[PDB]
Amino acid sequence: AEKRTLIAVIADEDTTTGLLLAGIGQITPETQEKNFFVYQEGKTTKEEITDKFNHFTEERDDIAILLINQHIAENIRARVDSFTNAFPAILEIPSKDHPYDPEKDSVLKRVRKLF
Amino acid sequence: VFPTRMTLGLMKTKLKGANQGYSLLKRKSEALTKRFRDITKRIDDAKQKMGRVMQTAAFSLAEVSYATGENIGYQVQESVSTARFKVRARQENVSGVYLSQFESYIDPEINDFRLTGLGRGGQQVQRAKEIYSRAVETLVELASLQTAFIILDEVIKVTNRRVNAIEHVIIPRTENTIAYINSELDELDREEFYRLKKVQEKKQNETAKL
Amino acid sequence: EGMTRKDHGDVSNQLYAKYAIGKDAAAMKAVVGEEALSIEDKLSLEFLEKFEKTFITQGAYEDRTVFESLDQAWSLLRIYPKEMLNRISPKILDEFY
Amino acid sequence: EGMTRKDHGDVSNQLYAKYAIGKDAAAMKAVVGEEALSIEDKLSLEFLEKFEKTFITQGAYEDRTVFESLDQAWSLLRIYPKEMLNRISPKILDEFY
Amino acid sequence: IVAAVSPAGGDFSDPVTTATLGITQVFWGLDKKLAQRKHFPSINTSVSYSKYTNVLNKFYDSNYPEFPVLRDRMKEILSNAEELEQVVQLVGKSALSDSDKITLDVATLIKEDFLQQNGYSTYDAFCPIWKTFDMMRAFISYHDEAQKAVANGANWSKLADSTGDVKHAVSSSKFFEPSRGEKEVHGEFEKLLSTMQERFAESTD
Amino acid sequence: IVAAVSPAGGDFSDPVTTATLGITQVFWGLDKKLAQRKHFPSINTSVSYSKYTNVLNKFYDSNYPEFPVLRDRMKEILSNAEELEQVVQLVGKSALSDSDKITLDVATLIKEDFLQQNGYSTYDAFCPIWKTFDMMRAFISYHDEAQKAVANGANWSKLADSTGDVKHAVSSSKFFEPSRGEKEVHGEFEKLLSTMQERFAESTD
Repeated sequence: AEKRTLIAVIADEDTTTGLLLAGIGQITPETQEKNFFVYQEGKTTKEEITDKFNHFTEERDDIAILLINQHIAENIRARVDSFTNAFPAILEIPSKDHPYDPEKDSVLKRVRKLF
Repeated sequence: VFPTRMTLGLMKTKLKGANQGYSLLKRKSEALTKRFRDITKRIDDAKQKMGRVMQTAAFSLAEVSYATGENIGYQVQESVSTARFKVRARQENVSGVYLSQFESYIDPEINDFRLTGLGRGGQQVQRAKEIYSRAVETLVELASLQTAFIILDEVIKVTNRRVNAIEHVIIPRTENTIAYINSELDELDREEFYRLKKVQEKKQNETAKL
Repeated sequence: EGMTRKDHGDVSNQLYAKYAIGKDAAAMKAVVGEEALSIEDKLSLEFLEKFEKTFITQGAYEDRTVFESLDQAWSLLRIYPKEMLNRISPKILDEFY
Repeated sequence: EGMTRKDHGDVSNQLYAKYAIGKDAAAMKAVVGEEALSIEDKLSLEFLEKFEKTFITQGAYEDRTVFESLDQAWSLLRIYPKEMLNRISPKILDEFY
Repeated sequence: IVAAVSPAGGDFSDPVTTATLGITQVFWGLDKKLAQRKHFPSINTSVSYSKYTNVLNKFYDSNYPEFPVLRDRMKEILSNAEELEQVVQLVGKSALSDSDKITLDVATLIKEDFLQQNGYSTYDAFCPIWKTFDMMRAFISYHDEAQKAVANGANWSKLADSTGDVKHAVSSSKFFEPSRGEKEVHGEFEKLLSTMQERFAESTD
Repeated sequence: IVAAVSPAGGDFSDPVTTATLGITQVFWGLDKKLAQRKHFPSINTSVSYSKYTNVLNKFYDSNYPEFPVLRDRMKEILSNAEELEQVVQLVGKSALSDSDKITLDVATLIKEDFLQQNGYSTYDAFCPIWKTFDMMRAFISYHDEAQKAVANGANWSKLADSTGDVKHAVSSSKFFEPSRGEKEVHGEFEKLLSTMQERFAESTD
């Protein structure tokens, strides 16, 4: 059933600038807040990513697919590991300026156990 | 206290139904395990390809933004107030369960915004969004399978638990109750015929004597 | 010998295995669905209905022999490929395919 | 006539079929869980507990007329829609539900 | 000779019911669980049998018989509805095919219009052989039209919504009695085929 | 007259147990699985009943006792403990909530404290209805405080660890002699209401 068409993006200013340039999300006027989180290396707090991820994952039921980087999700892996619901779905991708690793996937760890 | 008569006929249909449901749950658990394995490989392959494809577009957008000479992400983030590429929720029955699917829809409401007006410098900002707009579709279509893979991985534990519990708890109560009910009904049925035959033999032996 | 062929047991073994696989695929097809069934389960499910309505089905005054039942089993087993039958020899399988 | 309505057995047949559907939905939902139960099975399961704890619960010296028992059975029977019941006529069911 | 039987020996498989069922030639099912849902008499298609159907099919088929073709598909639809109902509650439903759902929906309407009866009325307890054969032929033609339309590509809700008033008129045509025309056949059954053909053609596309 | 019955071959369908249980008005239960835990005879509501329990609870509950409310709620929780254990064994503990786990722990604590008659230090002494009324009121207050505390936000391990010495002190209450400060109310059971209120107040915030 169609109950969401919003796409969330959790990445740096370059990936969020390119994804916002091509178009994956926007700012909805019904909530009065943006649908993306701009992250900075050594500039933003670690609690803001967990608050934006918890507010986008638990305080909103209109997001279809929410992307999150493994580097920004590494500091919030405790709060991101507690979420297992597919509404909205969480897809772990490699962050820019870092190497890809399959061990940083939260869905791959629970999906690997009891396959 | 328990019912002795008419219990094996009632327990036989539950034993046959559990015997068919155990094989059906085993086959559905095997197909869900194979689909969970194929989705487990395709999620890693699409995650790696979406990771490299996102890293190439992020490197090209960072090279275009660094080659421009200004913060295009600040005006691009404030100038964005609507999305162009969206998704539609739909239920897809695959392997006997409801999976989450995403269908990409292109609407002509969110076009390129007038935020590049530096003359020749707007061409790299236009080409970067022109490359990222085609680059985002492979990341969305590759990332759409995670909702179905999480649902299959969530259903595989319940199918694996029900396939073991339904096969474990089904047979022994109806088998022991049916065997005890038939074992008591056999001697309980034979005892009246033995007492009637002994009464008829005692009546014939008493009638034969004087 | 002289009234029945030697491939009656080999064709009856593959026909019984295809009938059991069609009987399992018929009940598993409803639980699995039309878009989640196996490739051999569809041909075995069609071979169960075709073999059930072609080999089991017969009139009250319709006489049959071992050659007619062996030709009907080879005609009903002709829908399956050569790589799905291993309970018969290659000469009798390729000769009466 | 004059001491009971004509629609007494019609609500009793739908109440007995709803009680048997609630017992079969509870027995089928007891083994596997909340997967084999339908929308009518949950309404029959809640109607079996509400009817078993509402109509069966009474005093030892209390008395009631047939109109109060038919009104309580008609009020307790309003837990399922009219599109999933077939043990009563539509004329008597449309007038009193 | 119509004689009722009931087991009293302490089991359903006693020698009295086995000898009475073995010596008999006609089978008429009756279940206490199926009778509680307002479907008395609930006959069983697996335990029902008739030996005089071949001899009666010559004279009855000689006059106007179509009972055999809709009767075999009705018994196969009842057995498929019982197998799907037992496999659905046994295994647990998380999805349903349109072919089994159409056979279960046709078996529910055939069990409601055919199994549902009473012994105190004439409107819903009296039906002629030509009207019952036309209703069973209309239900078998609707089941074959739904199965043929489902194979060409269509949904179950689009097939039921494509049928619409045809199943409501065929299901609602069991409460009337013969009071029109100059014979047992009525004009309401012949007009349902033309609307059923257009509803089957519109339900497919 | 209190006479116990036993089977002739291991089954309870004999005429001695059926005639003695049918002719009698009060029944005493017995669990084979509960007897392995040293809780024989253990039965709350599933294998025993009493017709004179209403007049006995009304006559003895007039001045001194309040046994009817805690006996009704304890009989309802003991009746729901079998369905909670069967649903937890069949489906699992993921579908169950914290109220079924708190009622399952209260049924195991009340069944172990009431059904258990063999001690570990000495034989059990006499206990009146006033002594068991404090344990049933402490178990009903602990189950009501545990069930009401989980509604406002509270962990099950924090409340089960917040109980602590109440379960160990409630188990050793039957080994001590009666009349340790009062005949109807005891001083040991009074601290469990204040400790359950302090643990319920600390578990909420």
